[PDB]
Amino acid sequence: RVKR
Amino acid sequence: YQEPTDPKFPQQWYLSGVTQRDLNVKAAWAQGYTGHGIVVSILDDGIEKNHPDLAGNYDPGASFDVNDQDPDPQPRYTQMNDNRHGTRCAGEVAAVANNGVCGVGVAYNARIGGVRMLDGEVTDAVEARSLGLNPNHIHIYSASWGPEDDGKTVDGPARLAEEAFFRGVSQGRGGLGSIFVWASGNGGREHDSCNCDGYTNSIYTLSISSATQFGNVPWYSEACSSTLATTYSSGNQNEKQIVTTDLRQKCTESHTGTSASAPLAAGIIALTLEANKNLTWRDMQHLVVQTSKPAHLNANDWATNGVGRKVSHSYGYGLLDAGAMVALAQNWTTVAPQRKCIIDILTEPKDIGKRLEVRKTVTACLGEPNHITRLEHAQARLTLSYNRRGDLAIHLVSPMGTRSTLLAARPHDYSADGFNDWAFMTTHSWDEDPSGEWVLEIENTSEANNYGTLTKFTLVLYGTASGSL
Amino acid sequence: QVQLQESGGGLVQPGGSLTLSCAASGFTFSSYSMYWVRQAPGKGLEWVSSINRVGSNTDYADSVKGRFTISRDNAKNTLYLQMNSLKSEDTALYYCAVGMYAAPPWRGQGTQVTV
Ligand SMILES: *[C@@H]1O[C@H](CO)[C@@H](O)[C@H](O)[C@H]1NC(C)=O
Ligand SMILES: *[C@@H]1O[C@H](CO)[C@@H](O)[C@H](O)[C@H]1NC(C)=O
Ligand SMILES: [Ca+2]
Ligand SMILES: [Ca+2]
Ligand SMILES: [Ca+2]
Ligand code: NA
Repeated sequence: RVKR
Repeated sequence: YQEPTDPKFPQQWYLSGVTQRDLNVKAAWAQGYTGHGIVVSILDDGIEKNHPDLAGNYDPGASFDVNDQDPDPQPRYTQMNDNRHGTRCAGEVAAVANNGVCGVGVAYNARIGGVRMLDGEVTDAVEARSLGLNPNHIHIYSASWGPEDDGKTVDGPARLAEEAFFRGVSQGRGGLGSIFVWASGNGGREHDSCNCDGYTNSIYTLSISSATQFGNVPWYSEACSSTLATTYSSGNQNEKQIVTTDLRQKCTESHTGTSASAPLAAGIIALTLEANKNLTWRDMQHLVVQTSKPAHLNANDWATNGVGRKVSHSYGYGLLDAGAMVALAQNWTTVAPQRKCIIDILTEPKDIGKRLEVRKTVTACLGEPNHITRLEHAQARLTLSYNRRGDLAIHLVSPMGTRSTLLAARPHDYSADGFNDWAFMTTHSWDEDPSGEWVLEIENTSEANNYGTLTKFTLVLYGTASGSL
Repeated sequence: QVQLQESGGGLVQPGGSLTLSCAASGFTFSSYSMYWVRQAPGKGLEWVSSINRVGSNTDYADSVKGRFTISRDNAKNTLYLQMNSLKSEDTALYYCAVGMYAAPPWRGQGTQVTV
């Protein structure tokens, strides 16, 4: 999961 | 009402604009709505709970550290400030007003929490524990994260997180339903599609996209049919950015991406909840569809749908309007319970070839308890194999003629995995009558001799039964 | 009725070769792309190879690249998989299908190969  | 005296409030162009190019938050504030009584939680890498512009609104009850399993969501400090993302999001929602520090949050009298959950293995259980935290206390959850935005991933919530979403909307807020607010994605330069992201693509989340200061589609923006609405965020080098709280008790003017858009939307939703605490999770999405403005947002794909609303794959129904949200909330009658109508379309698998079209006339469960005459969300659940996934483009046309792009070509996506019962979602036929002929279009956008097979198409309609529009 | 029947499976020494066959009936065989997928003990379905309708385009999973050859004879309503340099890792039930995620009758009963 990547931060936006 | 007095406009905020905070030093950087003037640099908060998206709030303090007199250009008529803003979120129209002041109109809400002057109606007396600043977020009092509402509780918002940031699910991210932590929150600097002792930040001078957050401490005053910090709520330990809206907070937890899921990564280290303790009640304290303080970000882990490192040399390069890797864990600043949550703190920046929190200030947008609820930075304290009139305290001489930084700027102000959209809902500067709301209480703000953080769930530290990205700074560890992000397992299915970790996601579920975050989404499901204290749901009769936390009203609104803001999540600015998702599957990799590389333009070739297809991924969504696994079983526990899916369960937490459903429990949220079914049980949350005494049964009114948790409000889940999501950033639509930053994969624009990889031509990513936010329908390949099962969090944004969920009917349970309000997926929010971005617009630049001058009303353009930002470079990082992903287009898809599941996006509901837009808030301002960062753009090119000539355009201003978001002003918020930063790690180590600082102030930044350089907060960027759809991660800045989702929290501004959560703050506007908090104002809206204060104006009508009885709103259900579906009420909130109705208010967004009814009040969001296309005006002054530039896109190449604005289309009018079946009930006369302008819709874009870049912006959904357009820019959130805080004043209009709150004004309508005050007099809003709650909508009838959600109905769900499922229609299996295929009797035989279909070769895809250069272009495949599947047409089916549906009654939308006429004569049954799940009869729908007024659509909310629609899903096409597809199972297909193809030799190069990214060369597919997929459209869905409603009986009233509204064409949703379920999937645009993704040039980086060379996967051979196809789609396995993947639910593509569109918001673009909201309030239409769904009875009549639907058309699914699948096409090979490449010159190459690509090939494959559609083995399942399930049309899923959500909505209510009501009068004629 | 629609039927896909797999054959040619069996025991083989590692480093050996097998040729699998899949006969099709009940539908126009040339109307569909075709797939070989395999399920190994205690493991999920794995796509192995694929071919378009006339046989002019073919694809292979990375794990079988350079060892397997998929082909079809449309007149004879049959799909083949020629397997070479078989490894222990290749032991599975091997299925014939018109789609990777197809279920019976559009996926076959399978044929066991053992290395
Ligand atoms: C919310 O419900 C209460 C309980 O009946 C009612 O008194 C109140 O007027 C409602 N609020 C709105 C926004 O109508
Ligand atoms: C909407 O509700 C507000 C708050 O009670 C009220 O003052 C206003 O008159 C209402 N508008 C109507 C009924 O048109
Ligand atoms: Ca901690
Ligand atoms: Ca402040
Ligand atoms: Ca994405
Ligand atoms: Na959503």
